[PDB]
Amino acid sequence: ELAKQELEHMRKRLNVDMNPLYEIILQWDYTRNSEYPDDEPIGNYSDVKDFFNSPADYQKVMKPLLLLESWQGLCSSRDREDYKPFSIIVGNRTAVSDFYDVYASVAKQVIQDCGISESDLIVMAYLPDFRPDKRLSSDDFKKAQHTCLAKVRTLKNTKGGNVDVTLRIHRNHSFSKFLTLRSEIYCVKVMQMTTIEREYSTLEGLEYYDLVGQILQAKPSPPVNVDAAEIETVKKSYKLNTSQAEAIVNSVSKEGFSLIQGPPGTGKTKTILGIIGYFLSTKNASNTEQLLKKQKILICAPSNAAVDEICLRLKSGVYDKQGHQFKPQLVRVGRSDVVNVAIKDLTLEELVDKRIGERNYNYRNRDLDRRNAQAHILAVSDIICSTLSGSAHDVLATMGIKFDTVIIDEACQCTELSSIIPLRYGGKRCIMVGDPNQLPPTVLSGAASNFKYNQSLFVRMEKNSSPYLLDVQYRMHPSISKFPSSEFYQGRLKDGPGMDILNKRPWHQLEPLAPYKFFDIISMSYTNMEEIRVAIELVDYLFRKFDNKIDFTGKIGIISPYREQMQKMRKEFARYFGGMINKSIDFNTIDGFQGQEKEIILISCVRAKSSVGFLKDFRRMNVALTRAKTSIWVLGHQRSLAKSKLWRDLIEDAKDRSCLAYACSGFLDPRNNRAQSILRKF
Ligand SMILES: Nc1ncnc2c1ncn2[C@@H]1O[C@H](COP(=O)(O)OP(=O)(O)O)[C@@H](O)[C@H]1O
Ligand SMILES: [Mg+2]
Repeated sequence: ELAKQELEHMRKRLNVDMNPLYEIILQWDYTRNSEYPDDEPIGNYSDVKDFFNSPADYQKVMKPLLLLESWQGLCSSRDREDYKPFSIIVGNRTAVSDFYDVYASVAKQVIQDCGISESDLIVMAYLPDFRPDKRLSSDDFKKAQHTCLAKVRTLKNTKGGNVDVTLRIHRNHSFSKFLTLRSEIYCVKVMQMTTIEREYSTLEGLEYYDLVGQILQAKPSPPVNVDAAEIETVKKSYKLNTSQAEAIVNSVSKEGFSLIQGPPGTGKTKTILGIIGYFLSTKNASNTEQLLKKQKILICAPSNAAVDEICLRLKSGVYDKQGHQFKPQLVRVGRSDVVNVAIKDLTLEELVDKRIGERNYNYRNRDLDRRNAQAHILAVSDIICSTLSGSAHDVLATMGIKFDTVIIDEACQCTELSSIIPLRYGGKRCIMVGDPNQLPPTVLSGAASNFKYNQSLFVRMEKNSSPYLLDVQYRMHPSISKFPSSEFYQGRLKDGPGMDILNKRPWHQLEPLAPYKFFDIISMSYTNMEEIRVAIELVDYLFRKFDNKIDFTGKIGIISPYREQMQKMRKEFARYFGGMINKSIDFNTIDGFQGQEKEIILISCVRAKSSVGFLKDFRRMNVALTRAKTSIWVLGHQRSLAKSKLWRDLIEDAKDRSCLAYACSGFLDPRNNRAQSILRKF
């Protein structure tokens, strides 16, 4: 009929009560030494299921895991973050629901120096025997008998450079006996609560989300049928390959979820730029004038860096279905992490500054002018970019706009609740673009990740549906892409034209500095010195032969599965080469290197159980083998690796392709008889 319940469900999704969240957290014990926030039985926790039966089912599983990760956030800040303590003078209190709101005062300089805002959780402690003689730290709070968590509710600047604070605590907490009028109470920040609150909102409002069924069942919509001519038109107009054009036309033509799988270097972000232009132009091509809200598209990614990349790439405009550029109005919601004038000029705050000028350089007017400008800028916008978390910001929630279409880049690098946040504005189409063949996003709680909390929604949906695959890679030399294609993509991942020309390098003319080589080191620990020695000797040969012609600054990375090996690798490289290699070689584990790439990569394999185990090894090998563009030198002991199918496949593939070399310390030295004798007899 007439579904005014859309407005009612919108209202529910945007006004979830946070009090139940703080009913839990404000009864936690900051001093608790545990992986878990309380002593409830471990069986209250369970794995993220592949398939959920209802919103209540989802909430039963997911809420403990969200709170577990939040607990670990408290512990990590307590045990590492060295937040700076301060003190307050207590005033009156007011009972509200299951809470006390406690009023206090503190100097503005202290609020600034200690970085306190209305988003923060703090901890209070009673430390009557403290003397200013000593420096106070969060260790003093961790060891204190009497502590109490408090949520900063309100901060109001007063006349004398002071601030009126409202702190919220739990009614039940015995610490209120210390909060007598005019008492001095010591405090330290625990953590910012914004990210948690937004995820909790999504979790608890889930039943009202338009796409709740597809979420619970992790079931994207079925493909519809699309015109071949339309795909050809998009291919030509957007300068895309076939797989990219198919992914755009199919995913925009249907409602609900679509998954676009992009291996390394296959144009995930480029395809999103095509989605934006194609969506906006086909939507713009659908007795007094009616007033309509302007269609928008909401574009998100997990991190500030990924959002800024999209923003930067949109500044060259987007294109309509006929290939003509147009310049839609773009707003970046949320300040970025980095400083970039290109990104700054797109942020809502700067667009407001430019819209209102120096008129208010009187405070009533300044705030009003800013709010009117904000409303105008958002109303006339075509594209809103934000992080997933930032999509929940007040500035979007107060626009009165349905974002029926949401696009998510880097969609495998977020927890599930995070990917759902932007769907709260009536999301009926969600196109998620990601690479599932990488390590899952890092979470602080190992216990939570053992329950699969570290799994994206994309990955859960991939179990039930085949994504649109982007099948041409534009980064790696063909000798480097060959085995990843055959081993992980059925040989169907192609190279862009001229990958051999683009990635040809001068050292490729000197064996064994080839584009692709497995070095079988002829020689239950997690380190191997002989692999380090061979890595050093390869890089030394490279440098001796080429560093009077080529600047190796930023060109090399050395990775391994194991941190023990990389500690030893860095130590030996530092001893042998001294400070001269700092700017040339980055050292990390495979896991730590996931978002990085280099012209030259050396892998120290060291050595090679379950399905969870095989999955982590599959992801690590996908990552390791795609980090290099021009040269990848894989160092290992064949017998110590061949118990893994992945490594045995890699080694036998390399033999088949004549890309296996025998190595040992001294093998590049013709005068080293001891080494040439080891080699010769082989
Ligand atoms: N269809 C294409 N034709 C030519 N180059 C392409 C194509 N698609 C992607 N590329 C190139 O691939 C590289 C990575 O593109 P990008 O959109 O950053 O991919 P990803 O987001 O998947 O890392 C860029 O150099 C881009 O120009
Ligand atoms: Mg990208």
